[PDB]
Amino acid sequence: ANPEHYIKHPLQNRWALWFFKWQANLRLISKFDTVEDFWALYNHIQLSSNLMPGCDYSLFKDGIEPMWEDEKNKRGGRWLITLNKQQRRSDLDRFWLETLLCLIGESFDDYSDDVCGAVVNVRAKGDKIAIWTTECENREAVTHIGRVYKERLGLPPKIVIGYQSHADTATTKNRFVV
Amino acid sequence: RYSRLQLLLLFR
Ligand SMILES: [Cl-]
Repeated sequence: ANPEHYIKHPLQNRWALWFFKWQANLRLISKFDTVEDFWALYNHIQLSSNLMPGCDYSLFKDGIEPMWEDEKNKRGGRWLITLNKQQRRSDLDRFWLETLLCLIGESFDDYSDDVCGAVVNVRAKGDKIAIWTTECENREAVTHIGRVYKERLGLPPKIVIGYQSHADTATTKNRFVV
Repeated sequence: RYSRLQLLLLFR
């Protein structure tokens, strides 16, 4: 039966979508905490592939700013996916959507609590996507998140991805690899 | 809470 009042399906966490065009240029677009509200937001906004050079989207848990200096990010780091310039057409939007689904779906088992959010950088040199985690020394969590994320994106067996601490990016060698 | 399948199922 189609009810007169449809009840949405609540997500484990509330999420906030951000847009970058330094801390002046950040802008909170929208927040959501149901699956249906996620889809309504995703359906309405521009694809990452259609953004201007130097823009970012970020999706982070409610109350975490998408910046190194936030308390949940300070000690953390990121699993970085680097795309080449040709991959903008074939892979960018596809990888970004799947990243969003890994986040809102809590796809990393017990270690989804370590996940702070994700960022996509739209750049002329080549696009970048990253999952940001809260603590770079949580080796078991960082390792599990990396393996699952890489395999969810369907990245070639040949290529390796790397985890950088935000500390080493701020002063970059890989702290972990999968 | 939700599998990948369930998230997509709820895109209407
Ligand atoms: Cl994919």
